[PDB]
Order: sequence, then C-alpha cells, then structure tokens
Amino acid sequence: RYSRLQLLLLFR
Amino acid sequence: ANPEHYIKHPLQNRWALWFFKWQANLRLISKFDTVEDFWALYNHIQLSSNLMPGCDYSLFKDGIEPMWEDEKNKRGGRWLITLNKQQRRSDLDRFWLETLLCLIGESFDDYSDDVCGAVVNVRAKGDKIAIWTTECENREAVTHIGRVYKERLGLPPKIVIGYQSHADTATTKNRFVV
Ligand SMILES: [Cl-]
Repeated sequence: RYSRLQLLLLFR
Repeated sequence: ANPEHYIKHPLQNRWALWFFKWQANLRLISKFDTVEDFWALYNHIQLSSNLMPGCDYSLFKDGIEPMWEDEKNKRGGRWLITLNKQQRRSDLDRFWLETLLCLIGESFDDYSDDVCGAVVNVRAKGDKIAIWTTECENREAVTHIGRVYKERLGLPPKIVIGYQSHADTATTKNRFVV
C-alpha cells in the first residue's frame, strides 16, 4: 500500500 | 488546498503498541490504523534507548498478544537481532523505528501476512530486537522476511542473524540463517 518514502512523507 | 477536514491515510492493518515492565506486567498503550496516528504515537512516547532495564516495547497486529502462547504465535518464531552494549546509543532507536516501518508498511510483499509483530528488549546484558512470524515451518516466508529485514536495518555483510522457533526458546539452535 505505502512505500517507505510515503510513510515518512506523512510525518508532519 | 489545505482542507478544513484532513483525511488520514489508512494502514493495511490495525496495530497495537504494548509495554512490558509475567502476564501481569504487560500493558496495552495504544492502537492505531493510519500512518498519521502512528507518527502521533511515536512522536509522544519515550525512545527505546531511554527505557529502564528489563522493559520491552512490542508492536503487534490487532488481536495478537505479544506472547508465545497466542494462537498466531504458538507455531511461530522470531528473527533475532542482538545488539552489544555500545550499540544502544548508535543503533537501538534507529533499528526499532525501521522495524516499526517494516511492519506498518507491509514491507515483506506476499509474506507480510506471516508477520505477527515485533519486540524490542531493553537489557543491561545487551539490547535485542525481533520480528515475530506466525509459522516457523513456512520456510519461503521466513526466508524472505529475514533477508529484507536484515537489509532494511543495514546490518554489516560480515554478521549473520538467526531465526529461532518459540518452541525451542521455551524449553536455542537456529532454524534459519541470513
Ligand atoms: Cl536503519
């Protein structure tokens, strides 16, 4: 569903 | 456009964070099933490196208890990373976060269904991190999870990690190696 990049991108 | 109502990004599975300080000492901290709720939880809690000796964190799929005797754990085992005492500063927090990301990100392709959860042991003798899988005889799943996990953590090419069944830990020889 999510790549590693996407998980980190969603840390706000 | 920044919306008035921001919609979070749902994870493939709902996850539960546990804390250990035997079955009396277990405590469920929080559950989450979005990426943003994961980060809110991670941001707020203490780092593994800051915990007292003999404490654990565990992250497991919703409905699986972080113990050998659970139905999803009974027949299973763990890929074990052992840290030396010096590595608590350099590697512990870094390895634990990356382990959490492997779990919530479903990073093991088809074989992420075999993953039950993960545990970090904070100890004076040396810290330990492990990914727990559901079936020690699922050789293809255990093998794939191990290789990817080891390479995601960035562990030296020289060193080897081992997979122990929970059965052999309860009575420990390695059932697999990568
Ligand atoms: Cl890393």
